[PDB]
Amino acid sequence: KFYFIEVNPRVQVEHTITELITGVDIVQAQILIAQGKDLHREIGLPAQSEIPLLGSAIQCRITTEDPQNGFLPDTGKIDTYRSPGGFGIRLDVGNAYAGYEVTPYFDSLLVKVCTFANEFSDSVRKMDRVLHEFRIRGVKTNIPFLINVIANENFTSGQATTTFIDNTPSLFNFPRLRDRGTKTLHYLSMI
Amino acid sequence: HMKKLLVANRGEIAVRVFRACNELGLSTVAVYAREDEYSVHRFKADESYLIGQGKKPIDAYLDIDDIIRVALESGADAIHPGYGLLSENLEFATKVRAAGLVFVGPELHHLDIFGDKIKAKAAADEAKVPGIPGTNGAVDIDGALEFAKTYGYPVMIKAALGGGGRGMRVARNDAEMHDGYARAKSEAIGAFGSGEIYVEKYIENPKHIEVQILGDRHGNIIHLHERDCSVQRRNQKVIEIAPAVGLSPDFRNEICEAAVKLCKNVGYVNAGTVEFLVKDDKFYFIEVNPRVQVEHTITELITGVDIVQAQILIAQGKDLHREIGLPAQSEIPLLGSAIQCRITTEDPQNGFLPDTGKIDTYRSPGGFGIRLDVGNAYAGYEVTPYFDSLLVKVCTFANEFSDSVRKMDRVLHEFRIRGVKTNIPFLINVIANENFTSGQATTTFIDNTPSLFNFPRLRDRGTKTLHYLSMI
Amino acid sequence: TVKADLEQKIGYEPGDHEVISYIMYPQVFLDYQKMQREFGAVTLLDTPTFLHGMRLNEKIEVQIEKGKTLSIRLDEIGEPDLAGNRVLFFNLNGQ
Amino acid sequence: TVKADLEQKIGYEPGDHEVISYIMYPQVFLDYQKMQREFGAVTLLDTPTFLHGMRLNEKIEVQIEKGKTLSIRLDEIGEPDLAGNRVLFFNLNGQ
Ligand SMILES: CC(=O)SCCNC(=O)CCNC(=O)[C@H](O)C(C)(C)COP(=O)(O)OP(=O)(O)OC[C@H]1O[C@@H](n2cnc3c(N)ncnc32)[C@H](O)[C@@H]1OP(=O)(O)O
Ligand SMILES: Nc1ncnc2c1ncn2[C@@H]1O[C@H](COP(=O)(O)OP(=O)(O)O)[C@@H](O)[C@H]1O
Ligand SMILES: [Mg+2]
Ligand SMILES: [Mg+2]
Repeated sequence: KFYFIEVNPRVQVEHTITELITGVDIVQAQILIAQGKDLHREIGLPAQSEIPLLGSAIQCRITTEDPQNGFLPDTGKIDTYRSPGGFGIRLDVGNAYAGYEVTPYFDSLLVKVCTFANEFSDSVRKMDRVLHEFRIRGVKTNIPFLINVIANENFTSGQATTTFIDNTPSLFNFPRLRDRGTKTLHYLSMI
Repeated sequence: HMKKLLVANRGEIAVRVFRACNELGLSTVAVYAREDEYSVHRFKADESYLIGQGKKPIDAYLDIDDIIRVALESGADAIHPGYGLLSENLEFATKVRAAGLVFVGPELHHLDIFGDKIKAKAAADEAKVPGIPGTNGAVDIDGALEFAKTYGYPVMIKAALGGGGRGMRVARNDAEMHDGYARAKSEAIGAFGSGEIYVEKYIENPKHIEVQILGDRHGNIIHLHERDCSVQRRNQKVIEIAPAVGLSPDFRNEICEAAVKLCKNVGYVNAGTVEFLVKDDKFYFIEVNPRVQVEHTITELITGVDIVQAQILIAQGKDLHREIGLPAQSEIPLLGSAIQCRITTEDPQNGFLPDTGKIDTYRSPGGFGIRLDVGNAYAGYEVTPYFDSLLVKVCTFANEFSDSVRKMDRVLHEFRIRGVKTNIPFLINVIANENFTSGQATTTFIDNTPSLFNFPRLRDRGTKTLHYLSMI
Repeated sequence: TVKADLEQKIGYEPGDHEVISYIMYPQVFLDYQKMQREFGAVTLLDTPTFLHGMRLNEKIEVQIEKGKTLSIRLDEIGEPDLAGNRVLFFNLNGQ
Repeated sequence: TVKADLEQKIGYEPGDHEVISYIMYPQVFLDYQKMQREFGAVTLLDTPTFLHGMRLNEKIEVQIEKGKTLSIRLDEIGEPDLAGNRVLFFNLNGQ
């Protein structure tokens, strides 16, 4: 039983996964429609039953919210930034480069990463690989929280609800990270 | 049984196999020479070990015994060689399988039947695959002249071992084959010792078609699809597209079925690539690559199949359809088209010689339909003349080929590498060409087009301003 | 009781040796744990690097664990600002 | 005749003003063209920046074009090496 709750009259943050699973450039089609062009005559989009479903996709927003600090948006200087890549990985970076000073003025978002695959389990595995490969140091991120949500069996089954995060306290248990390079550089600079 | 894997390679392909192994839940082991101590792939793995101490940093990656020793000491269950170096080396495969380590590759029988083009052509003709007419086996200079006389002109000089500008000359007029034979034999004995040459009937304006083949130990052999690599400079590929949009679908299906029947005849396993030369609805076998190619990424994008993950799991001895999840041959989809451009340090204003030096700027694009497989191209990286010129290969994929072309143009204009000269203006010129966009580009398309070598003046005003400010 | 209190302090479950060291040297063990949380395992450094730090344009290698070697190069030591902080331009693992 | 000679020396087709500037001051124009290839349009710089360069921690803005303003900050000046080269740690456009 579905019910209407809202319509957002805008392009959304989560349009990237729709682009990945449909093959349709949403922003390009938006601009072409703003040029007064037909969807099927000049843009070239097919009819309704010919729209392809190219596998499944997962979007994770990596922000400066610190899940060990009640998801407060952290600020400071990004001294390290390494972004992953390869097959099935889509990156939409904001302001997350090395040397960037994160300000409390704008939103907490650092980088949007989208993972697409023909099978949802492969998408979950590649998203976990991305979240472990991702390295943002000098500021706190929600990456361990995203890893905990990815590893949950409700997420992988796809039966997560809006109360899934609140009902699961195990998502807020975070393993200790050694971070030996930062500590070694700090000690070397101090001495 | 398999839980740790060593990569006997470097650069971008090592990172690709590391990502595939991490997605497959396996631990990773990297190897690196002393001169590759700042390579990205060293720090992308769980364990990294120095190999080939005291040697030149091309022989260190070719050091079979050191790689075997590192794999045994680190407790790596398997070895993935990537492409190049020891990927097609049969001695490396013998030592890996004899030491008790799984070799991510085809069988040793495939290794020697595809290590030289004479036995590959023999397997192709006994597989009833239409090959290219030419001399049979090891012929000498007099046999070269004999084939040039009866079969006519033009002919192509090709050695059995290697290629890609190594022992591959041309002959269109008399008394050219003698010095071509001498040069090809000298290049052969420079690298692999005495190597036989077979003279080939040269083709005017051919199209180069590669077919990617995935086969397991259970005998299930499927082709993902084919890719067109005809855009070539001095017979070296620069831009690869997938699928061949300039060919009719039934012809491409027939070429793929021919490659499937050849690989089924030789009982092929793991990942491999069958190369063809194509002219007016007639294809001719050339060679089989018994490994993964540099341009497997466009095949992955247009098929949705992770080639490296599949070949790791095939090395784990799993079935292609029940265990991997790959569908039937007819159920393999075609997700639009994709274009791969390799951004290297070859400076097109200086005869495509690879530039060296420090990279002071690196900005990479992203967004919809962009795939990045970076090597060592970060800011602050000092480019050495020891290794390959490749910085980062970037693939753009879309539903339509024109959208892929315009996305690739956007990527190449968005890309910024300062400090070393790149082939990006040459790639921009090739992308902008009308033959490439139509997709009917041939092997001689670059050499017959002088307009691809005219480059607009770039006023890098940030670099000039910083240089003047530092000077003052 | 002291095991539970130490787990409350150091943030993880301690071994019997850690509990015993907390019993024998309470302030010293806590200061050592704070130094471990701030500077990491400094025992893996060589003694000249441990004592005198790092020279300009020096190249050192630190083996944190088996198969993991940190390539550290100090390229430039910045001048102190008005707040008294100096920026050290390190080259860690090529970056 | 002199326009074809000038086109080879400067690498592009010269205007009428460039040709007539090459007649009067042939060495000065070619030295100006060489400086244009190395340092670019230094005429857009502010005069204290044109004559004295940059101070440490100074932040300047250079408008090279309409809608394009380079944000240049000098963070640190390196010590000269054995080759006599200094490394200047700039912050161009945030990077
Ligand atoms: C290609 C992929 O699939 S990458 C996926 C995850 N990455 C890996 O599995 C291999 C690299 N491993 C790591 O970077 C870390 O050890 C992780 C991800 C396991 C987590 O460890 P952390 O607690 O967060 O930091 P750690 O204590 O290990 O720091 C050690 C440093 O040595 C680096 N390092 C990691 N692997 C190696 C290596 N084989 N050789 C040398 N240095 C290495 C790390 O990057 C890290 O430097 P950093 O500060 O820039 O991040
Ligand atoms: N007889 C021929 N006619 C036309 N082109 C040829 C002929 N033989 C080889 N070539 C060209 O030489 C290139 C190298 O082929 P191949 O030997 O398969 O690769 P490699 O040299 O990397 O081993 C191919 O792209 C092909 O276009
Ligand atoms: Mg809403
Ligand atoms: Mg070949």
